[PDB]
Amino acid sequence: DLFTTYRLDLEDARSKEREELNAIVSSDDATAKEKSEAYDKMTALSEVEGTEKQLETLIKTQGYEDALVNAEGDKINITVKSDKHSKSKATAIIDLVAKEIKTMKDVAVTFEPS
Amino acid sequence: NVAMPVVDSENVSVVKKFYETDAAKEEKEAALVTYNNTYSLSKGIDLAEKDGKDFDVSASLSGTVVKAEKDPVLGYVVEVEHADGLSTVYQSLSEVSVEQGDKVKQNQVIGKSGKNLYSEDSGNHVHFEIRKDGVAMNPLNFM
Repeated sequence: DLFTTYRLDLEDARSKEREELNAIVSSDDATAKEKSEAYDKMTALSEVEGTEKQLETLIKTQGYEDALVNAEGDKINITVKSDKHSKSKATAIIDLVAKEIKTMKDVAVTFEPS
Repeated sequence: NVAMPVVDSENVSVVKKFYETDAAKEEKEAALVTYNNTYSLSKGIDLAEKDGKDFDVSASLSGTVVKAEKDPVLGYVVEVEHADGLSTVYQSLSEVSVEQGDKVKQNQVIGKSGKNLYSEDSGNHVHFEIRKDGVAMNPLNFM
């Protein structure tokens, strides 16, 4: 499932950072300032994951049996499960990303067919 | 003093605007750029001749060229840096008249208009952007 593998390997991206940060925080040769900066990053990442979660939720809320949001970067990538797709649909989606985010540079919605 | 980046400024019209949320929908819809199944925001404006046809792409206000090249997605792209964080961008070119490092003067021609993945219809067009410290702004607010 082109969608579902999109999800799975975004979660690997995320599982590998989670892992790399923890590598530092449990190491001897990292200073307690260095160890904290790592923690800070884990925290920030989790915040990101919780907003992605809300946007997917709000998005599935108008049709869309599934949604996948990557808000990490400057450009926010959105993947949705849809056979139908239009300039109309995209705006409805973009519209509500704007309303939950300023700081927002570009948005890219992909409607992936089942 | 921001130059419309087209030598012949008649017959060349803006076919796509800079996407503004908090703007009428359907003009938002006309500010989307798209390829295959995916839609994105227009970060600049798109210029083009009625009927479609190529044409020369003049620099907007002058300065040094930071980038010139083909991008598989964007066609031919040139970037020109300017004073205090400003830069302009020209994409979907069919070719380029300069190389990185070239000093350029406003209204100095560069490559003609072209196509890239985002072309809808039969092309061609130029994509133009203005950026303050890398952030894109509505180029029409400078014209």
